[PDB]
Amino acid sequence: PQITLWKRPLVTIRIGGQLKEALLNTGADDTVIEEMNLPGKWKPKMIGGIGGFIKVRQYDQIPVEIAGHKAIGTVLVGPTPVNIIGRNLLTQIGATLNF
Amino acid sequence: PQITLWKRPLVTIRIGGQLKEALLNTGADDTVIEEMNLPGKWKPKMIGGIGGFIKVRQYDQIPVEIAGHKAIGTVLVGPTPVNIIGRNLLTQIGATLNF
Ligand SMILES: CC[C@H](C)[C@@H]1NC(=O)[C@@H](NC(=O)[C@@H]2Cc3ccc(cc3)OCCCCC(=O)N[C@@H](C(C)C)C(=O)N2)Cc2ccc(cc2)OCCCNC1=O
Repeated sequence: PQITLWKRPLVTIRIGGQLKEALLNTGADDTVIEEMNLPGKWKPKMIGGIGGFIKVRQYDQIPVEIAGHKAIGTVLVGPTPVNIIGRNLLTQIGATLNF
Repeated sequence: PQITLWKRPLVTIRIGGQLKEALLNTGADDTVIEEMNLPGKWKPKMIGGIGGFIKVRQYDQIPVEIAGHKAIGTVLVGPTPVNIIGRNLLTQIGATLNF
């Protein structure tokens, strides 16, 4: 599909058995999802945004379906006002920027 | 052009007559450029993201050429980690997400 940018490019994703709304984010190296009691082993990580760094839990090889497209990779969990799908998963669904 | 996402989608822009590298960020409502001098009057504003808020200088109706495409809109100037082209200007150059 094609998504314009008049508004935030929010789409439905499925992770850990739950459906959530997430932002297709070309400005994010990583995928960060709002605090979720996700099971599995994790490693601590710090990621930086416009205002500074925040602590997140890094989970590997997590299946994540994006608008019906299956992906699997690293998902970071932490306090974020919006669920973010980063380039690590956007590449998996063959997403591009076009103009 | 069609840009894949294995790497950060950085492109060269010209703003205020100067060249800079900036990130095409579909996850940003606004455009934020590193501290620099820009013609005209600016208004103090605050913008947020991961890590919290930062103080910026809001300049309106600023011409920005993004990899050959023209845009004229709001540019926030402040201590951002990287130069960011947000949806306000991405829409102007006709950029869309495709997958
Ligand atoms: C998940 C973030 C990701 C790890 C990070 N990218 C951003 O934070 C990028 N910003 C974003 O992804 C956020 C996403 C977001 C969207 C809506 C949000 C919060 C966060 O709701 C509240 C704020 C709404 C206003 C907004 O759109 N803020 C933008 C900002 C650039 C204007 C923002 O921070 N977008 C910008 C950036 C910052 C630092 C960068 C590279 C790029 O280099 C540091 C190392 C790599 N970091 C990243 O890739």
